[PDB]
Amino acid sequence: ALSKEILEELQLNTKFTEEELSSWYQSFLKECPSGRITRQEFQTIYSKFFPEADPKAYAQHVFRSFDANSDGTLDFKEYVIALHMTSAGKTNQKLEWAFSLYDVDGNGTISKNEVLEIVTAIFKMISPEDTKHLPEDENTPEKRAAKIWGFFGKKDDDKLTEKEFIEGTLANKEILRLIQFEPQKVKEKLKE
Ligand SMILES: [Ca+2]
Ligand code: NA
Repeated sequence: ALSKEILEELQLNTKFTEEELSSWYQSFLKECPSGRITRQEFQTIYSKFFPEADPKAYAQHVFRSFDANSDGTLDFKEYVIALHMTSAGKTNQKLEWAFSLYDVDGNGTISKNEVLEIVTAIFKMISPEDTKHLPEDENTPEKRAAKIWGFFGKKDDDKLTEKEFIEGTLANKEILRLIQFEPQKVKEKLKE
């Protein structure tokens, strides 16, 4: 079963009860009997549930951000939190995690190329139809990433720190809009 400690972390990021999480876990074990889900299996979830998208890159990056020990798997806890990160809960409490998403190589700072990589992965989550609710100045990943880097006041070779990333995503709501990683929130912003 689930340790009381894991259950304690799964309510900072979910609102399911202990019994509910345990039932999901039992079902998880039938499909993933090692208690681990691989990157390809995780990607398959996203490919299935985002049919209008090309979600492979996005799902790979989300997976990476949660594979804390880099063993190529997520355990149940990490998988539950990952799904919730992409799909549930309020945005502002996710900003620290978002730093780990954007810091692709895990070296502790974000580079311009890393912003482009993640912006591109998220951009591919936008449907064909919604891709024309895109303003001209924001209609390619290159343009969106360029704007983000500009809002951070950065030169090409500069490194963006965690301190600055959190400040900017809290304070500048245009940075927030552009770095947004939940596909439904990206979609709703494009329409609204
Ligand atoms: Ca980095
Ligand atoms: Na892992």
